Amino acid sequence: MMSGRPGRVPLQFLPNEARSLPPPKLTDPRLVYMGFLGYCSGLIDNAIRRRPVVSAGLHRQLLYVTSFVFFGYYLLKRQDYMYALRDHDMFAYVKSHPEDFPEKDKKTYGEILEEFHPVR
Amino acid sequence: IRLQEDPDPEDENLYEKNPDSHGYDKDPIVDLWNMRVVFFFGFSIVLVLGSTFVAYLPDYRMQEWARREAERLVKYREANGLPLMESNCFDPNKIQLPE
Amino acid sequence: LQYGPLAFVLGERTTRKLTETSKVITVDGNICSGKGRLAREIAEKLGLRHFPEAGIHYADSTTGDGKPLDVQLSGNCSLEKFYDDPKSNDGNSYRLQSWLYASRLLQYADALEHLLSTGQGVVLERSIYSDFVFLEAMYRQGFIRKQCVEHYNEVKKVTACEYLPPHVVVYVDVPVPEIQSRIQKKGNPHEMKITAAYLQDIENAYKKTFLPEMSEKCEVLQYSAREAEDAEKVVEDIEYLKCDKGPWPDQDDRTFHRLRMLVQNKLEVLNYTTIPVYLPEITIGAHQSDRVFQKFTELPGRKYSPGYNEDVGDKWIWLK
Amino acid sequence: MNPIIYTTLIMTVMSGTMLVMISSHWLLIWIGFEMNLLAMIPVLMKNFNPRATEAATKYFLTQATASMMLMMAIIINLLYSGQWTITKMFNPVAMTMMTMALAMKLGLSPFHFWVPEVTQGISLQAGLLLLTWQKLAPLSVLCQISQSINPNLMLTMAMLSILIGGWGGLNQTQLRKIMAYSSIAHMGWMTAVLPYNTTMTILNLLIYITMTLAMFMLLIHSSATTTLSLSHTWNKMPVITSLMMVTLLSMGGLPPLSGFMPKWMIIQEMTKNESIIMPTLMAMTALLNLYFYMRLAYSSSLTMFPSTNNMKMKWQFEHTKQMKLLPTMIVLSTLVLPMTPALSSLN
Amino acid sequence: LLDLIWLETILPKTTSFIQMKMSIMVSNQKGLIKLYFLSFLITIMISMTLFNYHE
Amino acid sequence: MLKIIIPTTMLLPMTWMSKHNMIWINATVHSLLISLISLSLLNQLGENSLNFSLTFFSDSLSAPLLVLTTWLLPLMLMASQSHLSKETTTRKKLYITMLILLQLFLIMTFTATELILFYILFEATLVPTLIIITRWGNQTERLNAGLYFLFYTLAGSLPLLVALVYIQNTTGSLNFLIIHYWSHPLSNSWSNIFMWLACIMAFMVKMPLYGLHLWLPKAHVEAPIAGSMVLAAVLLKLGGYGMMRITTILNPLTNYMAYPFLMLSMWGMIMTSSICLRQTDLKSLIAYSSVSHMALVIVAIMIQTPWSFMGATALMIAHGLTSSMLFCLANTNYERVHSRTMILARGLQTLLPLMATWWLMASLTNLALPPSINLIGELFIITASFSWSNITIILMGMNMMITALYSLYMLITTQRGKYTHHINNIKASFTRENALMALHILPLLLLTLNPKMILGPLY
Amino acid sequence: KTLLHKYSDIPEGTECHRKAYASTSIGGATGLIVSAYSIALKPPASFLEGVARTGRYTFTSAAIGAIFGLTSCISAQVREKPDDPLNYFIGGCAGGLTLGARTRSYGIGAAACAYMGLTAALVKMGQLEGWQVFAEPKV
Amino acid sequence: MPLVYMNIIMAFAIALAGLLMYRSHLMSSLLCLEGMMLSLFIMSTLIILNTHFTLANMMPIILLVFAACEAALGLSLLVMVSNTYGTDYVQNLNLLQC
Amino acid sequence: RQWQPDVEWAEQFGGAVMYPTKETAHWKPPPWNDVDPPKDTLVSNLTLNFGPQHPAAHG
Ligand SMILES: CCCCCCCCCCCCCCCCCC(=O)OC[C@H](COP(=O)(O)OCCN)OC(=O)CCCCCCCCCCCCCCCCC
Ligand SMILES: CCCCCCCCCCCCCCCCCC(=O)OC[C@H](COP(=O)(O)OCCN)OC(=O)CCCCCCCCCCCCCCCCC
Ligand SMILES: CCCCCCCCCCCCCCCCCC(=O)O[C@@H](COC(=O)CCCCCCCCCCCCCCC)COP(=O)(O)OC[C@H](O)CO
Ligand SMILES: Nc1nc2c(ncn2[C@@H]2O[C@H](COP(=O)(O)OP(=O)(O)OP(=O)(O)O)[C@@H](O)[C@H]2O)c(=O)[nH]1
Repeated sequence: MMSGRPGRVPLQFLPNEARSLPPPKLTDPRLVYMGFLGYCSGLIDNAIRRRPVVSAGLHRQLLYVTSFVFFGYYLLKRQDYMYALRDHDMFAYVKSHPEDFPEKDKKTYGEILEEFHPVR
Repeated sequence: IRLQEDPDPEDENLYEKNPDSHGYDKDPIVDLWNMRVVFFFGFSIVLVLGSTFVAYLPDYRMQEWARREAERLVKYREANGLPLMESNCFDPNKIQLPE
Repeated sequence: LQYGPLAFVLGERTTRKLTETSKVITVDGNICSGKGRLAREIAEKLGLRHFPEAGIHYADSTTGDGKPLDVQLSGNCSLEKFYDDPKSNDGNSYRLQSWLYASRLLQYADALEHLLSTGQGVVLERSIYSDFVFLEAMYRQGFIRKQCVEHYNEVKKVTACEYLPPHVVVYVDVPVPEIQSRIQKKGNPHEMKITAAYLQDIENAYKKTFLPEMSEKCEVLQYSAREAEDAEKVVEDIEYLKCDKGPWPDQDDRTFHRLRMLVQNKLEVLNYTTIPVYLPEITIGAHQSDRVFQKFTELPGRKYSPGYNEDVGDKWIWLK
Repeated sequence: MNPIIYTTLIMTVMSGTMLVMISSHWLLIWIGFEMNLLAMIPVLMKNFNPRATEAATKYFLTQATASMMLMMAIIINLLYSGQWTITKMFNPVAMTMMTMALAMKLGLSPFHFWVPEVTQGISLQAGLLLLTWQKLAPLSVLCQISQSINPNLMLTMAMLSILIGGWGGLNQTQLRKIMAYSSIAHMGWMTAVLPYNTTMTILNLLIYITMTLAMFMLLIHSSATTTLSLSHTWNKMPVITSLMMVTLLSMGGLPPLSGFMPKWMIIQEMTKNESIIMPTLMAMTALLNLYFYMRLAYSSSLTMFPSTNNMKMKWQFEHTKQMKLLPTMIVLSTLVLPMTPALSSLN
Repeated sequence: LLDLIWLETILPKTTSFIQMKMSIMVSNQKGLIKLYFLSFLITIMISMTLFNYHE
Repeated sequence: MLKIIIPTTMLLPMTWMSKHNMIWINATVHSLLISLISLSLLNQLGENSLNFSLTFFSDSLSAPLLVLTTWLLPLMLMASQSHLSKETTTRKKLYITMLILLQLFLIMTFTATELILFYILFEATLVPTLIIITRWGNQTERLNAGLYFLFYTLAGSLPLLVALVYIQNTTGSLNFLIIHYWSHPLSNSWSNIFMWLACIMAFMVKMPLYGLHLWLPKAHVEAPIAGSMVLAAVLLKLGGYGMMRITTILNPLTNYMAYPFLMLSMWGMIMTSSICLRQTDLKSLIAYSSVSHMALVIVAIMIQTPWSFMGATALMIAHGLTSSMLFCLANTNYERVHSRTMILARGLQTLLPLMATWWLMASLTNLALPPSINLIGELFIITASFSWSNITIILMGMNMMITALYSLYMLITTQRGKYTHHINNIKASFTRENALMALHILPLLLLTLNPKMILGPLY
Repeated sequence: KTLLHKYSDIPEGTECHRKAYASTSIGGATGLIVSAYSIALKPPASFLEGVARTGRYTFTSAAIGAIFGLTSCISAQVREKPDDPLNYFIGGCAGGLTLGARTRSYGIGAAACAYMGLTAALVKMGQLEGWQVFAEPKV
Repeated sequence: MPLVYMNIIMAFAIALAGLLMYRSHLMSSLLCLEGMMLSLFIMSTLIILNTHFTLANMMPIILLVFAACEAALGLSLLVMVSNTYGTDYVQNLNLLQC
Repeated sequence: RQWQPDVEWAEQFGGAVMYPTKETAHWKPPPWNDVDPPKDTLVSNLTLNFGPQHPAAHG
């Protein structure tokens, strides 16, 4: 699309302006889903290595969950950052082009004339 | 020999070992317990109890409620000599007819 | 530490470990010729590690506690049947050679792995390159079909090609009349049930075929029955011959790293022992394979990966 | 190959790809491509079989030719604009020549001929590298010149790619050939959305790349190259074929598996661009990929196949290689659809 | 005649046969690099030409 | 919902982490408990659809279907724990995983608030079903059946995806609420016709109209009993739910474009019901019977009449219980005889007298006798369609006559008549088989007292 | 696309001869491309078979375009309803019939009749309302 | 745009066709490769010297030092192909048919 | 029991080409180890005559 927006410093995962947004809440439904992946990401690890799937190396499953929820958290913060930034210049652009977004006058359904299609 | 495969297994009869089998599993004690749970939670809790539940929901679609307003609406309209149910639901005074 | 790629990087070579007595001197001979004894005699004299001749349950010995398990669970073949009635239609005749050759292949691999991990050579009875003589012997006597010949040769080609031919081969020569003398003295009723044509077919292929085509890439030791008692003689005979033949006096450390990498992966070494060639004698159907695999799975020790089976007592499985 | 020599050889191959993605001078891009070509032929040459010499040869002649034609797309653009930066290209035929050349590096139009053949001769692990790591650098240039690309050119190229990739996959029995044929098919999805917003291309790239590491690495652990060889794996490794089958539907792209992640957004995007016949053909012919996918699924885990007696030997021993990073590749390949809005981070 | 002589022939088998016939034609290359690169010459010649991709 | 969904998915670890032989016991007990919770959701406010959250909402059409799926879930476990008793625990547990994973998808499909969300799980039911047919199916053609079943609905569903995203680019959001409140006259133009074709053909493959029905005799026959029920009791109605919902932005165009499929369906029911009279396999008989009754529902929607939808929902759910029950009927004798040919197992009333009864109301319900919901469904559509055109009764009326002929034919040929002599491996019916059928027949008669819960949202 | 401009410039149902000539030229051009590809990936024994094969392929393609163009304009001419998509349908199916004649297989031509006739209405469908296959990037 | 640019442009074009028209010899085709990049070399020099792009004078040299460098591989794959088969013929370059 | 495919089903997927035709009626499946059969003797042991005209041959 942002690509080369006027100010995007390259290779900046979380630009300093992203902190002005509400950070993701610690028990975020999307974030805990990333935690779900971490549990799964260790679940096969016992499976493909031929180990007791439910209980074999709880540390590996613990590490898998812990890593995912962090990288998910930083991904989530940027995700909200871009979407807010996507909408931001969108909100400013329409006022930058007032004549080009002329919100129409509202005529109630009393005067609107739309034909009707009987069923038979 | 083509290959080494076991022939067609004999279709076991659950009654052959325990005639009191309920056709739910091999082990006699779980068969009785399987029979208990399938029935108990099949008819009493869901079929029987649920039927009384579903039979006794509150007013569905405000059905009797819809009837109730008709009576006063019926008594209102004919007493003062106005047609008991107007032809156009949306009052033509509100709308505008173009051209 | 394993030869995992880091091993070759930080300094673990193989040429340092190999020394003067770092050669695979296979020992062979006619049937019932005492080659197993003679192979053992060369073993303690030089200091060569001995590998007992692989049978049906050699792979059993490598895994778990050895404990040779059910034949139907650990090979689905019995050589005693081949002794009694070698024309059985169930295919147990060919199932010997296929499973035996795979057993020989595992023994050959573990021979090189020990050699490349300690430097001590290996004396092996009936190396993988001496398995084919039995097969055509079962082919010449009609015990197996010509398609059984093609599949085994194809397996031999796609497996033994990446397996270098041993330095020195040893054969104690015993003609058919002497073979008959030893077998009747043995006693085990199954091995009496042999045909002299089979014993004759063992020897000539071992002589007209085995010795020539391997002498090009090895130092052949054609030996009579007298030297079997004189096990001392072979000691200085192998020490005298320079062993300047075959691929061995040509490779470097990098090849030996490649060799140890493949042998360390035990599944790889025999990954081509089960080529999808649907031969009626060797193929096993879906239902039998599933149930037998189920029986194998519940066998103690093999339920999970080794060191992860709580049934044996592998404590800390929650943290291992 | 000496492992240290192999290690640095991959190091340059990534470096050449890295040079492409981190430079603006056209000439530096050609170096990144040539250096990558310079040190991947030996990777194919690791085993040194005459089949490998066959495939390693075929790759070089196509890839060397593509670099040369790409190189005139540099000089002609220089000849008609006096510029060296990667920007909106300033000459029509120069852009046509580069697109015609960059596509050959990937293979969408009959340029796709080398992709299956090259994959067959070379080893499985070297195949993995070819189908997943190289295919970043040519796409890296395209994402930067997409603004100047003739829209009515790759769309035919992408349509041809997805059509031929799916079409031939039905008749292939060698798992390497199926994998390469599917890559050609998915690469059609890559280029189809390219003239439009390229963020969806990156999402397709990332999703597909992680999706084929799982496919390949399970195949490596199976040590199988033919469908029958993969069929036998149910006996020794019944679960591995099961994860193979899970990848297969994500390979195909049926929701809720995240293999449908790329296709969905491609249709959504390309529908916003008043293009509705174009998505319909892609979704239609994408089913052709699913056909041989099911066939391989049917042989692998959905049914059972006659094993061999010697397979009982493999039961006793355990695999040695530690299938590095694989356990999360499968997870990040199937159940990722619910976390869809992450594509905003990609742009 | 209607259920599984024609209806299975109209949509299913015709589509299967169409995919059948052409998958033979798009998967029977002879492996000749000479033929491959000649096809490359055709595509590079045709693309820069009559389909007006040049402008 | 975030109320029934979690207990359903939390049931997934419950099957996985449970005792060896107790898997069936635990799964059956709590699956019935899930249904009991679903019984509550049946009540609906008069006009506004019951809304739970932004993602999920249930109207008076989803709720009658939603309870059926939850109530169905115990039945497959009951109906399938017989032939799979000789299987390993891991595969046994995996089978329970597949079924409840399927039932989870329907639960979130019928209650989806967004059409795109509706589509995602509408197709997602394909994966667990394909596993069920191919893996545990007991036949050779099941492989061909899986390909036929998968590709038929997927090839139809892809235009829906392209169609749905196009609506997104045109009319903003796509949830089932604002679509009905912001409806616009679909202008009659060639593009809109193809839009109409895309928005409809996907669902019409699911409830197979004549022609696009060749996957029913393949999928249903070769599938296992547990799979056989769902492919005929919920997923056929899955097209129905989409058809009711999506027919909100296609109604200046439905009237003109109804004709091609209407004649195909109306002739199809006479065609399909005729196929039954000369069938050979009992399972195919029931499967082909499903085509005819469902083809009636095709007509039911496309007339787009308050009565037409009213009998549509009643027919579909009454169809689901009946055809699933008959599929259990086919399974019971099939396990005991090990063949699906009808004439092989003649004269079974004399041997099994209760199975004679359970088959009697099974065929009687398929007869659509009054007041059984099958009648109150078919009869409702007859009246609405007759008002649409008078000649409809000539076709559909004759269908009822043809429906009777084969429906008693299966009862008479198998149960009635002289028993077959050489068969001697017939045992007394297990209390499981009899109890399974009771939980199919009593609910059907229980709803007969109150059709208000079965008449759908237009009520 | 000057060659395709010829077909578009000629109003359908009018100037049947020129529309027919444009149609067969489109078919001949496509016949050239496929034959050139065919001779490359499937080389013949010699040039005698080489010219024979490209002759067959071009003749079929040129013929199919010839009849379809002729039928399309003549049908719209006789019926005086050029905008009707059927005016391409009877041409597309007829073109499929000619394909069967060249292959001498009634089944192949009938299959070509159903498919080509449907697409012929569809391409007329696209030029009619607004449809674009390769749409310019707008968003 | 003068003829000196054009004449060598079709010099590449006939070279591009030459490499794409394998007769029997990959050695002959290989020899067509470096001639083809020589056309690139001369065009690079002609434009750069004409426009006095001072810093860009390095580029034509480094164009040689990679095209010639990869030409080592072009022989190296060839020098190995000619061993197993016995010739450089591309007719035998079809062992990988499947 | 549940039907399980035998080798007759396996041979359908066992060919080098999934859909055999007259053109592919002879395409042999690839070698299982991917090592194609090594070419026959291609040695170039040249024979040289170092004399008797050669001055080093000593006449
Ligand atoms: C999206 C739709 C679905 C898509 C995926 C569908 C996948 C299956 C589809 C069919 C696949 C083909 C047919 C079946 C193939 C079976 C493959 C296989 O290997 O089966 C046999 C195998 C034997 O089991 P084994 O490996 O010994 O492991 C047993 C468990 N230790 O079996 C196994 O290995 C089974 C392993 C089971 C592991 C179970 C782990 C349970 C974990 C539960 C965690 C609960 C946490 C609860 C927390 C509560 C509080 C929050
Ligand atoms: C409105 C404007 C246009 C008006 C005129 C109508 C359109 C142009 C004329 C019709 C074009 C489409 C019909 C097919 C033309 C090519 C026919 C052809 O090549 O026939 C030979 C051959 C088929 O026979 P074969 O399978 O080889 O069997 C015999 C083997 N000994 O061929 C083959 O084997 C090749 C593979 C099958 C054909 C592939 C598709 C070729 C055509 C692509 C679409 C062309 C569309 C042209 C018009 C739009 C674009 C300008
Ligand atoms: C297996 C075959 C298919 C099975 C049956 C499926 C149903 C048949 C119809 C399939 C239609 C697929 C595409 C529909 C997507 C939504 C289209 C829509 O909403 O309507 C558009 C209808 O527009 C179309 O052109 C839609 C596609 C029409 C048909 C052409 C392609 C479909 C047919 C061939 C592909 C599918 C067949 C399989 C091929 C292997 C409106 O856009 P517009 O054209 O008005 O755009 C604005 C402006 O006018 C500029 O365009
Ligand atoms: N098929 C097959 N049979 C083998 C193989 N190795 C050994 N045998 C069988 O092993 C059996 C015993 O061999 P003998 O040589 O008689 O054994 P022995 O009596 O201990 O005598 P020595 O081997 O000389 O020690 C014979 O039936 C052989 O055919 C092999 O690789 N393949």
